[PDB]
Amino acid sequence: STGSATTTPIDSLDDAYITPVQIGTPAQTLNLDFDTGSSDLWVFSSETTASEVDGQTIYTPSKSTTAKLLSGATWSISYGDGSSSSGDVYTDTVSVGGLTVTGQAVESAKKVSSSFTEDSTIDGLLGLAFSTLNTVSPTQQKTFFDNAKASLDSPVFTADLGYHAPGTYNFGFIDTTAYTGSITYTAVSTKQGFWEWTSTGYAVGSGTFKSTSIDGIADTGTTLLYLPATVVSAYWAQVSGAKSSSSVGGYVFPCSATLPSFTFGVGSARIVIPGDYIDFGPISTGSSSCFGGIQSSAGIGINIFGDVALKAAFVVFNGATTPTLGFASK
Repeated sequence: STGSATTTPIDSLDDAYITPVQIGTPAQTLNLDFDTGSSDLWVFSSETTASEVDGQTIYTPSKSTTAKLLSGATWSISYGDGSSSSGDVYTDTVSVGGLTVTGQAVESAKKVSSSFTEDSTIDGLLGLAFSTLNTVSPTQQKTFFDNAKASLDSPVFTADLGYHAPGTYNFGFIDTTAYTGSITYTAVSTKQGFWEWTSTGYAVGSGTFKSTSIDGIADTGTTLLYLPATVVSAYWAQVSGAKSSSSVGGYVFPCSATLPSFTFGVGSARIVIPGDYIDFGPISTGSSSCFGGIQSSAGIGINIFGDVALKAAFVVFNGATTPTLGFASK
């Protein structure tokens, strides 16, 4: 089998992407944030504290003839941005772009933190990291991809995120019309539960390529590109007036700037992030100070190849017995 679904930016900055997901019978369609950096499929629901729901579409398990309470199971997750959610668990039928999994754990939120409430466009998350990170207790549950894998034509999914435009998540096949040149594959460590890999270096604008190993995670659920402070300083030093602002919480730059591109290495191959992808707009409405899309990972504890990086590529998440990651230009 295969599936193919369009993923759409939630706003004009590409802060996140939502993908429609069918849950239950009859289908209840929710727009979920596909997150290769976590491993829980959780949704706003009829069980969510009413004051914490503000415009989201909710899953109502009592209206699904295929929903079953997973007795005794609870979940609770905290994300890198300090947000969190928790609740109980149902199993139900879940379909993405025509690909159907029966008995998928659907984690129903009883509580969500303010950042989730405040974002009306995201109805929950669909985790696509390794199932070892799944938070369901006392019986850990599998991701949608893990459950679908054996049925797929090939044990892969691909992320093709757009810049200020829709893109595509495919399951079970590689669309050879969706990228240019060849796909370069690179080794993955699953030891931390992430799609963790090592970039071979970087360049800033038209500058020379610096060969250096940068361990990090491919994370569709993180907006920005988080890299070591040395790398980030080298980038922003090429933008007149750019500075790190402790008050704002990262590098800012004059909105009048033209940003240089940023290149990262995948083996001997190179992915170029155009300068415009690195502009996240005014820090506050009407400001002439703009927020940068490349930020320091210092104090995160890990480098994160988030959407800024991934949307410059066609990315293969190869879930074969030994997982790997592939990157192509597009």
